[PDB]
Parts: sequence; C-alpha cells; structure tokens
Amino acid sequence: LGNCSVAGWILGNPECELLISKESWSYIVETPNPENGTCYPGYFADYEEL
Amino acid sequence: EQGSGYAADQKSTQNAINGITNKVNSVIEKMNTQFTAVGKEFNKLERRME
Repeated sequence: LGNCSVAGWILGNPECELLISKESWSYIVETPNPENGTCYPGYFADYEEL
Repeated sequence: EQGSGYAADQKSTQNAINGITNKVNSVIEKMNTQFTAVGKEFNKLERRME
C-alpha cells in the first residue's frame, strides 16, 4: 500500500495513483502512520468495519 | 506332587480396580461446568463482534 492509508487507497487518493492497476494480491501492508491518507478531511463512517 | 492350578490374586487386583474406578470417576468429575456455547448471530455490519 505504500504511503496511503486503506481509507486513502479505497478512495483512490491521488498519492497512490500507481496503486490502481493491481487487482490481485496476497496481503495488505501499512506504514504505521500514513500521512497522505484521506486527502479531503472528514470522518469515514464505520471505518473499522470496512 | 499334590496337584496344580491357575489362580487370580485378590488384594492386588482389588487395589488395582479401586485405582481404575478412581481414575474413571476422576476423569468424569474433574471436568467443570458446561456453558451454552450457542453460536450467536450478528449483522453484516457488526461482524467484528462475530
């Protein structure tokens, strides 16, 4: 996943655009403090469940 | 000269079968309470619970 959070990636954050083209994989990875996550601010509803 | 015969001792066998009854009644009475482990139900949004 690189820099973007899961909230960032599922929303297609413009910092991991390069992440678009992989649709099959094994296991997610996450930098513990992803900065370029949800670019427009707010509150992801039921973030943890997703 | 006087004869022959098989036999089965009593005291050793009696202590042994006492050991057997103690072992079976131990293994049956050394299990504690039982709980109603019914698989409960949760929504399609809350399954972190599930």
